[PDB]
Amino acid sequence: GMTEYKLVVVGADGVGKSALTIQLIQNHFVDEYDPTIEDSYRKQVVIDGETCLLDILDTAGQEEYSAMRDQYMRTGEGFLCVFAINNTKSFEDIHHYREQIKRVKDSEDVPMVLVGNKCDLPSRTVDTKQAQDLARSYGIPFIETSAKTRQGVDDAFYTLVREIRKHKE
Amino acid sequence: MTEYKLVVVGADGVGKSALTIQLIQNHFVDEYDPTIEDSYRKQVVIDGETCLLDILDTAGQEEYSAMRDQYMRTGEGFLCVFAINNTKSFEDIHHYREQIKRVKDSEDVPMVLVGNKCDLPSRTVDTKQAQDLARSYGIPFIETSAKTRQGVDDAFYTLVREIRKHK
Ligand SMILES: O=C1N[C@H](c2c(CNCCCCCCNCc3[nH]c4ccccc4c3[C@H]3NC(=O)c4ccc(O)cc43)[nH]c3ccccc23)c2cc(O)ccc21
Ligand SMILES: Nc1nc2c(ncn2[C@@H]2O[C@H](COP(=O)(O)OP(=O)(O)CP(=O)(O)O)[C@@H](O)[C@H]2O)c(=O)[nH]1
Ligand SMILES: Nc1nc2c(ncn2[C@@H]2O[C@H](COP(=O)(O)OP(=O)(O)CP(=O)(O)O)[C@@H](O)[C@H]2O)c(=O)[nH]1
Ligand SMILES: [Mg+2]
Ligand SMILES: [Mg+2]
Repeated sequence: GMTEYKLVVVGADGVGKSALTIQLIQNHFVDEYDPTIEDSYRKQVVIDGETCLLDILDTAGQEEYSAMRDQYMRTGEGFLCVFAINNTKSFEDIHHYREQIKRVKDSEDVPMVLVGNKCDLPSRTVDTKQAQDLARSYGIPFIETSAKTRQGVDDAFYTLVREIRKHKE
Repeated sequence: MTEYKLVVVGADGVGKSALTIQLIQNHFVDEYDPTIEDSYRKQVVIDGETCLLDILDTAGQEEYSAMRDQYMRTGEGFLCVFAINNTKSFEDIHHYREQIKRVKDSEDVPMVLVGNKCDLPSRTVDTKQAQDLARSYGIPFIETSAKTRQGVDDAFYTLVREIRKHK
C-alpha cells in the first residue's frame, strides 16, 4: 500500500535541480539562484494507484565533490541526472554523474532518468535528438522538463519511481 | 508516431478548457468562457513514444451536446472531470460514465477520473470518496490543478497508457 522511495537529483551548477524539486513539493517556481549545499524533501504521492512516500535528496552542483557524494549515491534508489538544454557543459557532465553512480553502486543496472531542464527557453544549445541518443545508449528514459511551467516535472519523478519499481521486481 | 483521440467531459465550470489549455499552451486561463466544442493537437513523448494527441474539449452545458454520441463513439479515451469544490459535478460523473459505456457498447472503455481545482482549500469532495468511485469503475483517479499544472500531464499520460493497454 505505502512504499518509501529514496530519489537523488544530481547535475551541474545551475541546471535547475532545486527548482525542479520545489515545483514538485511546493507547486511554485523559484526565480532566485541560491546554491544548494544539501537538502531533502518528503512528498506523499499516488503513482499508478500506489501510495508512494518520496524522500528526495537535492544535491550541490558545485564542483569538487568526492565528499558526501559516494554515500548518497550508495543510499539512493534512483537518480534524476539533470542538465540544462541551454548549457552544453552540463550535458557533457552527465557522463561523469552516470559513471560515478555505476561505480559506487557496482552495477550497470541503476534506476535513472536523463532530464533536460529549461525547455521553456528558446536558447537551446543541446538538441533533443543528441540527448535521446545518449539516453538510448544508457538504456534509460529521457524527459525534457521546465521547472518554470512545470512541464515534464511529474513525468520525470514518476518515471524514476516506475524504474525503481521495475528494478526491485 | 501514433495519434490518440482524447475527450475531456464534465459538468459546467469544472475546468475542462483550463486543463487542456495548460497542456497545450503552458498557461492558466483565469477567465470563464463557456465552450461549445473545440479540438487541439499536441505532439508529446510518452514512455519514449511520439504521440500526437487530438483532444476534444466539450461543453459542460446540455445545450451544446448534439455531437455527444458521435464524439463518445469516435473518442478512444475519456477524461471524466469534476471539481473537488463542486459536489454536483462529482454526482454528474455517473451520467458521463454510463453514457460513454452505452455509446461504446462496452464496460471496458479507456477512462481516467479527474478531480480538478486541487489548488483550492475549499474542497467538498474527499480524495477517499473519489478514489472509492474510481476503484468501483476499475479506472485510475488523478487530482489536478489547471492553475499550478499539478497532475495535468499525469491525467493525460495515464489516459494514453490506458488506450495503449486496451489496443
Ligand atoms: O513506509 C513507511 N514509512 C513511515 C515511517 C516513518 C516516517 N519516515 C519519514 C521519512 C524520513 C526520512 C528523512 C531523512 N532522509 C534524508 C535523506 N534522503 C535521501 C534520499 C536519497 C539518498 C539519501 C538520502 C537521505 C540521507 N540518508 C542517508 O542515509 C544519507 C546518506 C548520505 C546523504 O548525503 C544523505 C542521506 N518513520 C518510520 C519508522 C519506522 C517504521 C515506519 C516509519 C511509515 C508509517 C506507517 O505507519 C507505515 C509505513 C511507513
Ligand atoms: N527558465 C528557466 N529557469 C530555470 C529552470 N529551472 C531553474 N531555473 C533557474 O536557474 C537558476 C538556478 O536554479 P536552481 O534550481 O537553483 O539550480 P541548481 O541546479 O539547484 C543550482 P546548485 O547546483 O548550486 O544547487 C535559477 O535562477 C532558476 O530560476 C527552468 O526550467 N526554466
Ligand atoms: N482555482 C482553480 N480554478 C480553475 C481551475 N480550473 C479552472 N478554473 C477556473 O474555473 C473557471 C471555469 O474554467 P473552464 O476551464 O472554462 O471550465 P469548463 O469546464 O471548460 C466550462 P464549460 O463547460 O462551459 O466549457 C475559470 O474561471 C477558471 O479559471 C483550477 O484547477 N483551479
Ligand atoms: Mg540547488
Ligand atoms: Mg470549457
